[PDB]
Amino acid sequence: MVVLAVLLPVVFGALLLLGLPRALGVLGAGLSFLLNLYLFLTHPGGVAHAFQAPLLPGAGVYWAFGLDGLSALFFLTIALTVFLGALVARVEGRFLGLALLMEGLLLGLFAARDLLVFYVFFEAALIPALLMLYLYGGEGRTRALYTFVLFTLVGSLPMLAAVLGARLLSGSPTFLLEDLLAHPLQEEAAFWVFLGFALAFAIKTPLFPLHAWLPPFHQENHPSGLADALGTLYKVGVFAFFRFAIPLAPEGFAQAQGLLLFLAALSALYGAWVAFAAKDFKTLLAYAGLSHMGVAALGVFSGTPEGAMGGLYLLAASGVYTGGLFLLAGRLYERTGTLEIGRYRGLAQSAPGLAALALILFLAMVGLPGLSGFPGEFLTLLGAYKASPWLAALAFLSVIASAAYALTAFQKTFWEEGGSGVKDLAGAEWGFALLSVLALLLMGVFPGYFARGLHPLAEAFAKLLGG
Amino acid sequence: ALFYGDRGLLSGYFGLGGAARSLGQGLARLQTGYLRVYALLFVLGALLLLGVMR
Amino acid sequence: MALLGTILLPLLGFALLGLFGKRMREPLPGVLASGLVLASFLLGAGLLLSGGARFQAEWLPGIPFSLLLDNLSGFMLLIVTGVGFLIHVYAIGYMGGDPGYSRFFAYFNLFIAMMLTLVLADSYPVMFIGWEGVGLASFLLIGFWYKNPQYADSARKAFIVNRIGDLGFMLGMAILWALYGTLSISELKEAMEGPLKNPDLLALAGLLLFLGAVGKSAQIPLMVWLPDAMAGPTPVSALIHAATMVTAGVYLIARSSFLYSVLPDVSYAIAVVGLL
Amino acid sequence: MTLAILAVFSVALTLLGFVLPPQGVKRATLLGLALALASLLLTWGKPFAFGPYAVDGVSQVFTLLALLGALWTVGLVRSGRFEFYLLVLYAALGMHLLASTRHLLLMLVALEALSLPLYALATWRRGQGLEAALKYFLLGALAAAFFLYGAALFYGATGSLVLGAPGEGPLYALALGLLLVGLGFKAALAPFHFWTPDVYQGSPTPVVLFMATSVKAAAFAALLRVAAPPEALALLVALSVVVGNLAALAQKEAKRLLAYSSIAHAGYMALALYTGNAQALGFYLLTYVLATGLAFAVLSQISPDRVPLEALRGLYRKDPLLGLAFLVAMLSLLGLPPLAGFWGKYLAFAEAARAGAWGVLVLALVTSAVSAYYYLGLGLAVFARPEETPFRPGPPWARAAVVAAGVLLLALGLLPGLVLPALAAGG
Repeated sequence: MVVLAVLLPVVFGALLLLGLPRALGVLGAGLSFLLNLYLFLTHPGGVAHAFQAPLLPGAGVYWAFGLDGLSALFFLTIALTVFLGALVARVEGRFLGLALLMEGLLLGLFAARDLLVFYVFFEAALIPALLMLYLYGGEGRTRALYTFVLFTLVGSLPMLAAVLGARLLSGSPTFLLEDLLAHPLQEEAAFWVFLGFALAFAIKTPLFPLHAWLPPFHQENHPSGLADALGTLYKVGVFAFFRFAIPLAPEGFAQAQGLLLFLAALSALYGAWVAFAAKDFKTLLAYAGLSHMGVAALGVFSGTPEGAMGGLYLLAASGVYTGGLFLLAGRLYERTGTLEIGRYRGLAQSAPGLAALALILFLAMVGLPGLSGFPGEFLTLLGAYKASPWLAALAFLSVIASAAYALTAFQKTFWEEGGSGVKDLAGAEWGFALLSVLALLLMGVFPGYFARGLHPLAEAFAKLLGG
Repeated sequence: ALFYGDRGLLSGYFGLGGAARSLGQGLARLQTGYLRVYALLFVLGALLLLGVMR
Repeated sequence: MALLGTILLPLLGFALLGLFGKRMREPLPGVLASGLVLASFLLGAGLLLSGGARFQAEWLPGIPFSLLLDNLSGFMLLIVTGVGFLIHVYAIGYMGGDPGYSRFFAYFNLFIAMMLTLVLADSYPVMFIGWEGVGLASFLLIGFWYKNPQYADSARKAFIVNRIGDLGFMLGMAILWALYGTLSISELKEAMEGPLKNPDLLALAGLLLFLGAVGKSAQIPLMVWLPDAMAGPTPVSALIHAATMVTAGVYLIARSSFLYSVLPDVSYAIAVVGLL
Repeated sequence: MTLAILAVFSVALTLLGFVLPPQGVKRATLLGLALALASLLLTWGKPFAFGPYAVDGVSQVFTLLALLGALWTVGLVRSGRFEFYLLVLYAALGMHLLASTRHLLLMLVALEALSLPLYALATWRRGQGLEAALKYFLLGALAAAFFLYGAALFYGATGSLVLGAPGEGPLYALALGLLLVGLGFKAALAPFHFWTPDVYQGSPTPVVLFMATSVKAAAFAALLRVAAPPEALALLVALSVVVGNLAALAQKEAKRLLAYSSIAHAGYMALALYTGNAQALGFYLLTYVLATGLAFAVLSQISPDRVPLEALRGLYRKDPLLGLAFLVAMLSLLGLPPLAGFWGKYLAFAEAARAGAWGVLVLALVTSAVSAYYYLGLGLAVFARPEETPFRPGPPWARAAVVAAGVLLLALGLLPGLVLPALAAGG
């Protein structure tokens, strides 16, 4: 059941960390992928594989798991992304085990059906990221680590008082999301609880003032960027907002909605814009991820089941293709020796299919119709225009700068006059490219099939913002 | 300009961390090492507590 | 269901010439491209002679995948496919000893398929899909000879201007979703007849649609991207400037003729911009 | 009848050391402590009272913790003076008596009986050790005077010297405050914290292990008996945690930094005092005792006199198991999931939020996030390049002790629903 798929990446990452060899972690990530896909298929509903086990009888904490329509596809998304990061990595430092561990942790996080277990996994995911950051690369590693970690922790620790208030002040017997939603909070207490939720959920989104950790995190990881991909999969802020924060304390979100929509708009614009000014792949992708998270947050904050489903879908798919771009940058580093955008321009003629792969990925990033980004982007546009048309329009001065920075980077890396010549492709990179393009094309052409579980959750939690 | 502004924002975050550290070292400077100083600060804290109790 | 093959042929052909592509002799990619264009022209003319075509498939909730082949759609389809076959033959001729024959004619097939997706659409989102696909194929073909920087920044500017126009398109579409909730041109026209509502918002949506059309057909101010398409090979410049990528501007208005026919100020502004 | 075992062994070994080698006397002390711990286990669920002496779940749990800390700190000490074991035995019995009574005056007698031998155990004769011992003795006698006048004002506000009496208004409040002053000084709460950094820096590392585990355990056990007002509790927690973590930021030395961290941790534990659950606090203190004993056993394997921060670096390369256990201890003291230190922190915060203290809880959490700076500057430093530093990689004694401590920490972090069910009567 669910717990088996949740735990499989954890045990495989352990067997890569202590045990040998590196190669087994690739097929371990593949098995996680297959089981998560099997759970994604034949999925009856949220309860699909319900799991309830005693953890803290006296305190009221139980292991609560199950695949929603949200949990199912997020399982599949993370399994796939980490499987790519396992096969193509070329890090092979024996911290691919750390990567698989973080995968299993993210799976449990999404499978969390109770607030305290959700919180526990949210805080636990910090350790692998910090390690694969610290000991496997980076010179400003220690300071980037302190920045990212201290930001996450200062945001998170008050959210423990927020969840304690959400359970106690509502008279909820346990931390189960079912019970917590069955006991809603009143005005000027749900206010403080939603504020305590929104601090952590915005700093982990990230939004405009709180994104200052994202470039330092992305730069100083292992140059292959497996740690960077897994950190981009760690941007669950939108999922937490939609699932827990707003449904648990909508009264505060009612006042904060204008501010949140505005922040999301400015984040999207600022990220897509500064990404142009970015001179390196890590910073560029950091600001790109900031812009995408801004759009997703806008979609969720608009209410508007359209915008909400758009935000969630955009979140999953942006995690996917951003991790792919990270692994691609890491492989080009392993073969060349630099992450600079200006140098080594001749790539297009020397690289037969890396040009086409990076182009596919950047097009999926800039939100081109037919690829994964556009469905979520358009639903978010609709919902944001519904909620605040002005903020929707401001947020969507983003496609321009997106296409700008993406085409600029692609051209100056590949198209121009031939240099020395570059290695063509690795055998693992071949499967990486094929599967990445396959997933991107499927999620772009059939956003109907996927997110079918997302539509009921979106419309229900958007109508929750009504009377 | 927005890139430089983001850089400066990150620098201000650093400044806040350093303000916290400075406060911490002022509080560590509060401990000079003289027993008379420690005892005076002790009696001071105790009287503060007894007043707060009302 | 058969209507989908018209698009699928110069997509399977594009995929062959992109993936294997160079596993073929020099004439063979162009021959395949022109043959798929011809045996798509024929099979679409048969459908037009059969009275018309319709297709509806499951997609985004509330936004299905709707293709309508009528008189107006078939006129554009025959124009594009015929001129595309002619320029395909002319490109078989004009391209010789040049590496990337596969790339060139795969991009040609892609351009044809994207233009077909644009014109054959009962929904404004499918119209927008075709729009961005044609913009991408234009960028690719203008930057076909990548070893020259001059013929890359041209395509970059082209696509940037194009995405400006496409953002205006998206905003108009969000307006004509917030307003009605159909976004399928047929039911949107049938819902737009009678007591129009929020005339300011309707004129704004029509104005945004026209803003997109301006970027696409290289009108003022977004004109500047068209001349630099000279960077692209001459058959590419022919296909871009004559049969495709500009005609879509007029087609959007003609399909939205119900919308613009009730927007006198917007139609007058369109006339002024065309004159200038 | 564990106190009987303790007194018998202490009094017997007092004279036995004349005919027995100090090694034999150390073996005897170890056997006695283990036997008392075994009796505590076999009496689980057998509360036993004779006079003011009362053994309940609290007595059992906290004396278990103290016995564990004493066993660990005795294992390391190999000095050929059997008195260096007699004093540990005396302190153990004194802390048991402290945790097992409500009588204020017997509490004072137990406090003196446990504290006096520590003053003498703080004398490695290093010049700083005498300064530390002097500050400790003077501030301890002052706090004993304050606690005695509080017990007198308690006897004034009520006819008995036993806690739980109904209590008056301002005078009872005054008596409660005069008792809380001494109890917090003994628990290293600010603004009574000044002694702790100096004493931890001056005293030998195994002694500091013994202290930071058993002393804090027994102190919080006796604190749970007091009915501390919420405003006073709020003030203590705020000042303690803030000053602790902030001044720990500035610390260049591992022992002093850990002292300030222990001030912050006492501030944390003082939250469970809002409700006095003692199950939450028993669990918290189990976790904290294990982690701190681990860390200080490693610091003892490094250097007894003083260990700087850089000395910790390269500890993984030197001994991987030791580096990993030190990392685990730093995380458990940071209070991060899925560790038993986090579970103790969560239980204390749950007791606090149940008491309805919100701003105080928020400030505690902010200062705890501040603590992560130095908690990571210690745990992660293990992987740095080894600089010039004395390193003696311990005996299998200390290796297995440190490893078992870390294993117990992580196991009770993953499944606290094993022991936590029995921190009450013990079913």
